[PDB]
Amino acid sequence: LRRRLKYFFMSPCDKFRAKGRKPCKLMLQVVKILVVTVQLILFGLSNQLAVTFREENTIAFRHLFLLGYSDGADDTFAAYTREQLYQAIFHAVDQYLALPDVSLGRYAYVRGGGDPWTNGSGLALCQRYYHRGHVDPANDTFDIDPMVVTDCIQVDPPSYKNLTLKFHKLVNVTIHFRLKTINLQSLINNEIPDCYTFSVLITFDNKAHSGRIPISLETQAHIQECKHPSVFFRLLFDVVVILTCSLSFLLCARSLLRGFLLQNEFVGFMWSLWERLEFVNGWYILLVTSDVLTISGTIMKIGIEAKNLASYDVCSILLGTSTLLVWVGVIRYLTFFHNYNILIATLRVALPSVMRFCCCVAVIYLGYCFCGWIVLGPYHVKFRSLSMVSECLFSLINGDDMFVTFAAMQAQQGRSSLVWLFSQLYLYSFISLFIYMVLSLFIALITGAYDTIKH
Amino acid sequence: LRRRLKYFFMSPCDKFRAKGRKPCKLMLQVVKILVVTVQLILFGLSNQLAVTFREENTIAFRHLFLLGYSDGADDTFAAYTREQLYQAIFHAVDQYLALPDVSLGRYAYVRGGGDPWTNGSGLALCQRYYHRGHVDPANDTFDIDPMVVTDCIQVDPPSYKNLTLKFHKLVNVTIHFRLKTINLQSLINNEIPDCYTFSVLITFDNKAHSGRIPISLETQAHIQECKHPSVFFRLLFDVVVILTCSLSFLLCARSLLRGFLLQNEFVGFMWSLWERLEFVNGWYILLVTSDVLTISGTIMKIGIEAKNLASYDVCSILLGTSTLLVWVGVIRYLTFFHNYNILIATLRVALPSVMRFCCCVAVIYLGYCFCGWIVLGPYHVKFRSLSMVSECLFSLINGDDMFVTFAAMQAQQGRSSLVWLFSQLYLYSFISLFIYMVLSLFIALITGAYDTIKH
Amino acid sequence: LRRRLKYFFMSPCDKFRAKGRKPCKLMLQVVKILVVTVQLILFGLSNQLAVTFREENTIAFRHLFLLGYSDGADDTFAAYTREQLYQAIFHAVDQYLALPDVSLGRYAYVRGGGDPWTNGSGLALCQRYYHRGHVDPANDTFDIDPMVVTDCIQVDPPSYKNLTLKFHKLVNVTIHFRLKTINLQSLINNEIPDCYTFSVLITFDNKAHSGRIPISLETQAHIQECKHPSVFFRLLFDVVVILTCSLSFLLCARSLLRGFLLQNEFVGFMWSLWERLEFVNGWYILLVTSDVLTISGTIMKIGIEAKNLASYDVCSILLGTSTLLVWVGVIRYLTFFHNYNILIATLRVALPSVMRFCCCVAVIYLGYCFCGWIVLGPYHVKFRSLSMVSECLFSLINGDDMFVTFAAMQAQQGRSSLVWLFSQLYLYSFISLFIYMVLSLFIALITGAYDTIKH
Amino acid sequence: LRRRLKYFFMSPCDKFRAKGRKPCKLMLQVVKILVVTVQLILFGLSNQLAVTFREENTIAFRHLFLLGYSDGADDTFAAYTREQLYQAIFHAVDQYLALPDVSLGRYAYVRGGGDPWTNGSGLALCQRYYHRGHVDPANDTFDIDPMVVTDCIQVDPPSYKNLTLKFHKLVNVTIHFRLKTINLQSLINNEIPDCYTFSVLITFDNKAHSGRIPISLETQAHIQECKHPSVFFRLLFDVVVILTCSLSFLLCARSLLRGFLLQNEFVGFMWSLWERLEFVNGWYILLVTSDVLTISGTIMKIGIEAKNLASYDVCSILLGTSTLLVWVGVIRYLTFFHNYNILIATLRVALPSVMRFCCCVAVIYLGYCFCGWIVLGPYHVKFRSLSMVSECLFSLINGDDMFVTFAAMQAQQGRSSLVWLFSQLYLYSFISLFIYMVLSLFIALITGAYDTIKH
Ligand SMILES: CCCCCCCC(=O)OC[C@H](COP(=O)(O)O[C@@H]1[C@H](O)[C@H](OP(=O)(O)O)[C@@H](O)[C@H](OP(=O)(O)O)[C@H]1O)OC(=O)CCCCCCC
Ligand SMILES: CCCCCCCC(=O)OC[C@H](COP(=O)(O)O[C@@H]1[C@H](O)[C@H](OP(=O)(O)O)[C@@H](O)[C@H](OP(=O)(O)O)[C@H]1O)OC(=O)CCCCCCC
Ligand SMILES: CCCCCCCC(=O)OC[C@H](COP(=O)(O)O[C@@H]1[C@H](O)[C@H](OP(=O)(O)O)[C@@H](O)[C@H](OP(=O)(O)O)[C@H]1O)OC(=O)CCCCCCC
Ligand SMILES: CCCCCCCC(=O)OC[C@H](COP(=O)(O)O[C@@H]1[C@H](O)[C@H](OP(=O)(O)O)[C@@H](O)[C@H](OP(=O)(O)O)[C@H]1O)OC(=O)CCCCCCC
Ligand SMILES: CN(C)S(=O)(=O)c1ccc(S(=O)(=O)Nc2ccccc2N2CCN(c3ccc(Cl)cc3F)CC2)cc1
Repeated sequence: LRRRLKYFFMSPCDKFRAKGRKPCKLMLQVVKILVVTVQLILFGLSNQLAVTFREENTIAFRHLFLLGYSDGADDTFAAYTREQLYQAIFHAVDQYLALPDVSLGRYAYVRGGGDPWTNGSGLALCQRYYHRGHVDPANDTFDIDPMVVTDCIQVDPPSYKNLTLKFHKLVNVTIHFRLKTINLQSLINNEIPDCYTFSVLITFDNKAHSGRIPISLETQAHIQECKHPSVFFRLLFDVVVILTCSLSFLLCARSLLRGFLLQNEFVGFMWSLWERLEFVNGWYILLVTSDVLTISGTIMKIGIEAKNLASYDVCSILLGTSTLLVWVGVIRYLTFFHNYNILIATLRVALPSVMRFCCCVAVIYLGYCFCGWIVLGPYHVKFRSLSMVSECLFSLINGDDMFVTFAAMQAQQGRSSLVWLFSQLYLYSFISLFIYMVLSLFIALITGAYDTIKH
Repeated sequence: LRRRLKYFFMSPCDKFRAKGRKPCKLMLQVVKILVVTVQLILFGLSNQLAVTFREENTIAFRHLFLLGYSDGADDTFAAYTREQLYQAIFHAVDQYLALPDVSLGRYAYVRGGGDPWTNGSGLALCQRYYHRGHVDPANDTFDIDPMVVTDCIQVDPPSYKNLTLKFHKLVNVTIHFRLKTINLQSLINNEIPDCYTFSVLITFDNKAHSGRIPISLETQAHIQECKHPSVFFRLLFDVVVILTCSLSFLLCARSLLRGFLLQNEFVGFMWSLWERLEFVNGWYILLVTSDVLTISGTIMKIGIEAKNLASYDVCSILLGTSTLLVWVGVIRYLTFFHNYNILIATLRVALPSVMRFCCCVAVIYLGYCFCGWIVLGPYHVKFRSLSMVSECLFSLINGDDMFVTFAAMQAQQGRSSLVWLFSQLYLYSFISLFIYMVLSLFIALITGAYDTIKH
Repeated sequence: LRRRLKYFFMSPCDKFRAKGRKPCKLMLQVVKILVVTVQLILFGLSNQLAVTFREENTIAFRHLFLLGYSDGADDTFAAYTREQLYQAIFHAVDQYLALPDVSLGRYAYVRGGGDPWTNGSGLALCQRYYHRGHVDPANDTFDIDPMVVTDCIQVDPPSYKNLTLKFHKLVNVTIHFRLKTINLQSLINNEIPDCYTFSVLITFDNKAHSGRIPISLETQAHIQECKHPSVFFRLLFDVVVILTCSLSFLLCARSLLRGFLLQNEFVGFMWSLWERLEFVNGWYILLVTSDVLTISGTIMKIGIEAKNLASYDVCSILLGTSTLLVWVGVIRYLTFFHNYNILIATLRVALPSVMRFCCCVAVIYLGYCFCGWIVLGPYHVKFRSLSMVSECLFSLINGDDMFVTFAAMQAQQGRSSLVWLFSQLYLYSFISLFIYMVLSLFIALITGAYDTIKH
Repeated sequence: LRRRLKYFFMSPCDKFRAKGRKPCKLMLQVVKILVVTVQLILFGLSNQLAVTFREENTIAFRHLFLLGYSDGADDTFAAYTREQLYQAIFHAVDQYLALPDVSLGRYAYVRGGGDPWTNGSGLALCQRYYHRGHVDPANDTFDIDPMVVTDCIQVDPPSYKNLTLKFHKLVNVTIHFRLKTINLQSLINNEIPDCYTFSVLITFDNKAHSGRIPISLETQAHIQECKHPSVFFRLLFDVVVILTCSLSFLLCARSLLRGFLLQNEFVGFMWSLWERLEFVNGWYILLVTSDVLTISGTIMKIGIEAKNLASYDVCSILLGTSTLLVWVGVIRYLTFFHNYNILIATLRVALPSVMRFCCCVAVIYLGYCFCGWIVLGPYHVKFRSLSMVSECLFSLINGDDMFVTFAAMQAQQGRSSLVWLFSQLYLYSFISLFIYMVLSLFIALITGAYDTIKH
């Protein structure tokens, strides 16, 4: 039994010396790295084509339909007078009606198909306002029924000019229409072009009732297969990836089964559920997970190429994660050699103390996150949302973008002085505490762990 | 006595094992974290509504009243010819008179009400100039009485076109008016809209007499309750927060009282005002302070919701600080376990040596601050004020925004070469000294303190 | 033999004390630093003149030929309507025909000379489209022969106005022409001006068929000697550099030969190919390589000055690399003194363990590179290409540009939420792993190596 | 003798306990910090007034005289057609002639006074071109006499329209004129306004002959006292600063004299010029230097206030440096206490090894500086000059602005691929070597020095 256990933990070279066993798993891992990386790049070609089509069409829509739009102005684009708002609305509708004559793209109109369009209608121009809206700031009074009433005008593709906006109780104005186009660039990748439908929404938003009405354009893209097109290998490579990952999965499962059997034998021969886990190869769990992800991504990729699916983002995430895991998994064979295994050995020693330290640090970090989000968020562009606040604080801990964070508040030093002073205290205390105390101790834990495994 | 003292310092689990005492304080602390954080977010909704209303109205005013204004131009917006200045002034007044017909907001005029407005006047257009102002650069001479004379023209809401500016002795021109509006967006938060009065000040500033007259617009917002409005739970949650914090305050006060009594007994039984303080729980002082802040903020929040107060900024600071303290205070229960208490133990060991080190470092830091502020401030955008200089130097110590700091001075290398050379020496010496000597020693102090408490 | 070996490893001062040997190599090294640095600066003058001529002419071409072009707009410059595209094309051609009357430069036309120009033609205006291009998005159908057909119109320098673009199957439009000019600024450097031919390509690119057609201008510069010009020391300095480097090369080769002979004698007297290499001076290998590079660069520089060559970039790389190596090589004489040799001794001790550590780290780094490039590249401006991804990740490891990297993805939080969440996980995991674990261990290896050689 | 030597090195408290000596120097140092800092701020008021006047007038000149100028465009402002250049030149001259009617400032003309103006002339419009300039790129030939000929047109203040530019051999065009104005804002500081003369130079630069002619405006300001002006304490405070610094200088000189006498006695009683220097107080040398600088700056400040001098920059440098030294000098009294003297003790121990390390590091740093400056400077905005290259490399060592440095070269990846690859190698090697090897060893030296003096 001792000999078999000693053999179980031997390295591939040692196992070869003992039983002449071929290192099939190692060769499979190298081949997997190569083929999985190549597959990811090949998929990236199609993924890029789709993303580019959507984005470029959206930019073209912004230039075509938004009066006086220019690049980079999305965040500030707004109307400020009644005349400006009417001109923007009418320009959008007129450009919609003129699209076949002016656009560099080839678009087809879509009619009907449910709300907000009536049958035969291509464009819906809707204004939403309060049901009852008497507003008299001169007498400091108002009488409001806040139920929202929607009034829509339908425009057929080639009356809307009589639109009368109820400015004082207006909630918003929207323009809805759909356009069909063909992603011809796919021909460059030897793929059949797909048929895209873009749902275009233009919003003139008055929810703040502040005298400033921001204007935005958004699109939703739906991909469908075209009807019997005509155009005057990846399947085999995907099959090869499937077979390599399947063989790897089978071999790793066999190894895990043998490990479980040996663990059972060792426990039985002992005349704690921590020494048993020493028979479990975590690297093989990782390899099995990566094989599962790779095969799922490859099947999804085949489905997309066959035009049964269009979930490019999910497929890209699956294949990218599997590629990273495949590259990482080859470290399993460096664990047998001390000089090459510093990172993993240090991680194993350090992880418990690091997690215990994080227990204390996380409550402080979260307290700062919530305080900053709510107090500074209305005044500071970097504190708008909780995820943004976490990004800002994490970057500050690493010394990044610090003066700019201070300078964003300098405008409030004259306007809201108390908030400015609080922001000073908040930023100085956070940076000092986390860079000089917390991070130093974190690094000290890691380097001490390394010191214990140095020799 | 020994048994009672040993019981006093036992952990919640140990106290339970001894006397079966329930950990009421710990459960209260967890509940407090939850409810205080939720209350802060709920308050943030109303706070954001108010701040957004003010800011958006101000941006709309800039676009409405400043001729040729565009976003991002606030710092450089200026006039350079007499014709430009007259056109800007007249455009502001004309837009004020046209506001009801052109604006997307609904505004009401305000008349009279003291200086600078006469009774019945809505807009005051004032020019301020020297009492006597003979200026003859051709003969290198002047005769000035610098007493400022103000001349104002009053405009009623729906003669100012005859304004004649005394350019050569002009100090500034101001336009003052007030507008009333209603913050309707509060309806989305199930709140009754408030009535806002915006005091608008437009300044054409000639104090430098340099041929460039910067133009700015500023607003002051005053919030009042509207007169008998009509619109076709937070109070209970605030009450719950009050009760949780009150119970926590009472329990912590009881613990502090028992600690004081035990300290008195121990001192008396000894047949220095440093060993006595070992009977004082600093965490309970922190909890009492946080309870006081939370209750004050909650009362202020209730007052604001009832429309008796409008101090959003103070309330936000109170509630945010209390939220951070509540999150931090739960660390008290990790102090009983060495593996989880590294940060606090290191802080306690390190603080004295760190403060002594700061004694020496602070004088150097302040010397650099003053020197940079006065010598480089007129030439360097990052050295304009003392607080800005401290922000710049602190960021430099952390390696942030360094090349940009150097590059701001590169323009003076041809204009003011001596100042450029001095700035080179200043920046290089500061960065070298503080990053490589001071900060290294600071971190060494902290990690040495950690080394002493490692085991 | 022992005495000779002991003498071989003596320092220059010790060798002087032993045999009175003059330190010729050291003086040569100092002289080399001086002359090589001066030569590099003198070459930089001519290199700058050439680069400036090319760049400034290209900017002028962009302003002359691109309708409505402004600085900084290169990345977004595009057409969005048929009318815009036609106007841009015709403006480019009209400006080409008007160049002699409007341009501040003096340009000569080039005719014929092969494709795409016919004989006598100066400008070629070509449109490229699909051979068969029926596109019917209304019926979700198409019939395409993707073979590209090119149709070109030839314009002689002082019919193209009848150009009819096949928009629905258009691949791109190009404008090709060549202009000849003379780089007169070389007179300021006492050089004879060269004759430049600029090949100008203007591309209106429709390969995405997205309704947005980006417009770009690119130039290729060909330098030739002018025909018998008339204009109403560096050769000697280059000769001096050649002689200094040649003498240094000869002395270093002699030293290497003596070292090889001594190694042979020592091995023979021993009644492993690692102890023998201790007789090889790596510094002398470096010096020989630097001499070779310096001489090659100097010969190339002489050829360029004589106008036999025009390879400014290659010459600059040769001379710059040789200058860096010459400056570095003087450290050879600090190796004899422990206090001055910390860097080299630490490097020698640390290199093996560092390379072994890199073996493990590189696979993780590459996995992250590929995953980020393919998954995030279509959405993130910093992940467009593999080299850019490596630049971004390497900068992140050093704490640089981190918040901006996070913020680039914040736009997708509403559009592509799954990709945004993946980007969050990717960035947080990469930064945490590499800054806090990998880099800490790397630095620990280096400082431990230094600890071993401290005394 | 032993007792006297022991007393010599005593601390102020010990000297008080020994002989009851009053700590006059310490009180003087505190008073000096206060008064010198206040004096620096008071001077900063006047310094800011002067700098602001110059800068604002220059910006106004740019807006008045440069056709189509806007803020931030200085680096790219240029002409590209003959018509543009003529319009810019004529606009500048026309605005000069119209200045009294259009400008918001009050300016007086200056006539004559030597070259380039003739007597009675206010504006000089000069074109500079080659003496002989035949340029024929069509035949690849030229005939040039590069002697520069200047032709000037004189304009009196209220023929230049017939200007004919020799475009093909034009070197540049300049416009020179002077304007007199009065810095009235000084009244706000209770100072008499000065009389400024601005020398304005407008350059249309064609030295590159590239078809792009950059346009710039520069000013030189000369300050003079006005002739018998009329306007309808700092001298005493400056006197107080002088007296405090003089008393401090005298006391420090007395201390240095006593130290020298004691050193002589100790050496004589010994029946090396390193033990003798232990009798020299370096802090007192620093204090004497700071007193000298403070007094010089105060005398210069008095001269400027009296209007005998106008050297604001030199005075500001003197006073700022003296302020920093005064703040630093109070550390002398913390040297007597080990806990407060960590920084100085560590510096004293570390300096020799640090300087020896710098000997080796500096040659590598300089090699990189020269190589980068010459090879990358023409392509990279951050490598234009040697000082800029040093700024960039120093910032990179601290991890600052790294991705931007990489990204500046990404444009050459298609244009000049070899230079791009070299830049990749250069940047990666520099950053790796200096951040991970050099800086780590530097910090290790400093922290080891601290370790030696820890106890
Ligand atoms: C008796 C059990 C059931 C039958 C098992 C039959 C054999 C089978 O399945 O794989 C054997 C090897 C496995 O290849 P591989 O997994 O690389 O090899 C095993 C591992 O090295 C394992 O160590 P760890 O990796 O550390 O767990 C070791 O304990 C095993 O020795 P042991 O056998 O003495 O226990 C090896 O057989 O693979 C081939 O030799 C070709 C694979 C197919 C190639 C197809 C090409 C078209
Ligand atoms: C005799 C003194 C006056 C009368 C005191 C009567 C009791 C009273 O007030 O609180 C008792 C506990 C306190 O709860 P809590 O404060 O969590 O518990 C105490 C702490 O654990 C304290 O340790 P530190 O936290 O380290 O200071 C410990 O010394 C005390 O033991 P001791 O008693 O032997 O000294 C505990 O009683 O709380 C409840 O059991 C429910 C509270 C109300 C819940 C209302 C629900 C609606
Ligand atoms: C017998 C072998 C063949 C004949 C060799 C004849 C001599 C010859 O070539 O160079 C001698 C020195 C070399 O100058 P240099 O190379 O500086 O000097 C040698 C090195 O110091 C070497 O040590 P490393 O540098 O550590 O390898 C050392 O072992 C040699 O001693 P050794 O001789 O006992 O072995 C030295 O001669 O150079 C001149 O003295 C002037 C050079 C020309 C100046 C021209 C001015 C216009
Ligand atoms: C016999 C030598 C010539 C005559 C010297 C006469 C005395 C004179 O000049 O200063 C004495 C002190 C000096 O003040 P101060 O310099 O602060 O005091 C000296 C220092 O503490 C010195 O130590 P270090 O600072 O470490 O070098 C110490 O050795 C001297 O002791 P010693 O005398 O036993 O050597 C002290 O006298 O200053 C005043 O007591 C008022 C100053 C004027 C205030 C004016 C107010 C309007
Ligand atoms: C940046 N690192 C510390 S570095 O990468 O290790 C390094 C890089 C370059 C050089 S240098 O010698 O070429 N010169 C140099 C060039 C450009 C800017 C600064 C310098 N030095 C100025 C002197 N400074 C110094 C001296 C004594 C002490 Cl007590 C403390 C100090 F900080 C060290 C920096 C050395 C190290």
